[PDB]
Amino acid sequence: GWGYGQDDGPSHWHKLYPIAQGDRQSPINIISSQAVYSPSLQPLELSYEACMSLSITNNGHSVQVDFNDSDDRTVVTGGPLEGPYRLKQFHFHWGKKHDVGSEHTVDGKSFPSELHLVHWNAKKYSTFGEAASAPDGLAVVGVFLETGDEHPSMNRLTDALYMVRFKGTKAQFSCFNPKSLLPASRHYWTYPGSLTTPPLSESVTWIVLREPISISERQMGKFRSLLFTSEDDERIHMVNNFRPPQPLKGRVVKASFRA
Ligand SMILES: NS(=O)(=O)c1ccc(C(=O)N2CCN(C(=O)c3ccccc3Cl)CC2)cc1
Ligand SMILES: [Zn+2]
Repeated sequence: GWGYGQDDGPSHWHKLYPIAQGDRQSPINIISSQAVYSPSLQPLELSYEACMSLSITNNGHSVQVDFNDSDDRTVVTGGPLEGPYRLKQFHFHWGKKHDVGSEHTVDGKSFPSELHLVHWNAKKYSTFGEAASAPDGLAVVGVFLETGDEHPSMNRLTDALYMVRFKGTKAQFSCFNPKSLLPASRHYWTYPGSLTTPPLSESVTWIVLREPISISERQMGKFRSLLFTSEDDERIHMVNNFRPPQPLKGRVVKASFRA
C-alpha cells in the first residue's frame, strides 16, 4: 500500500492516511535557536539490559531489531516523560548519499541516517499496538548517524545484514545491547509528534539526541545493500526510506541544553 518509491512514497501517503496533514506530524526541522531551554525537565535515562534483543528483520521498509518487552527492564525514563516506557524495537532510516537519509533535520542539515529506539507506555496500555494509537502512548528516541570512523559495536549488526538482505527475512539476534548505539551525551530536543510511517498516528513524544554517533562509510554501505524487494523480484535497493520534515504548526520544541 505504501512505501518510499516514486509511486507510493511520502508525498502520497496523505491520500491513504489523512492524518498525514495533522497538527502534530513528524519528523520536523529543528531550528536550534528557536528551541526553548527547559531546565525543569528531568534527566533523561536510557536503562538498557544487555540481553533483551530477539531478532533482526528486513520488513520491506527498514531493518528492525525486536526486544522482549514483557517487563520494565529495558526502558527510557526522565526528560519529558512522566514514567518509564519499555523498548519494543529499534530501526533505521537512511539515504543513498551522505547529504540525505535522516528524518529529522537540524537547522536544515540532514544526516546520512537516523536510528529510532521505539518505546511504549506499558503502565497505561496493555499492548504496544494499543499504545501506538494514544497521545501519550509512545516515546521514540532518535539518534543521528554521521559517517566517519568505524563503530565497533555496530559491526555485529552490519555483519548480520547479509542474512536479511531480502524483504521478509529474519535472523536470531541475541545479546545486542542498544546502549552501544548511544552517544556519550544525553542532551536532547523534545516535542509532541507522530509515527513517521503509516498510520502516522500522533502518539509519539519525540526525544532527539543532540549528539550523533558515527559509523564508517563501509558500515553505512551494508545498510544500502539491503533490498526493498523479495528474493525473486527485480532488485530495488533499500535507500531513502525516510519521510521529510513536516509543518511545526505552532508546536514548541524544548531543549535540555543551551545552544
Ligand atoms: N519511524 S517511527 O515513527 O519511529 C515508527 C515507530 C513504530 C512503528 C511501528 O512499529 N508500528 C507498528 C504498529 N503500529 C500500529 O498502528 C499497529 C497497531 C495495532 C495493529 C497493527 C498496527 Cl500496524 C504503529 C506503527 C512505526 C514507525
Ligand atoms: Zn523510524
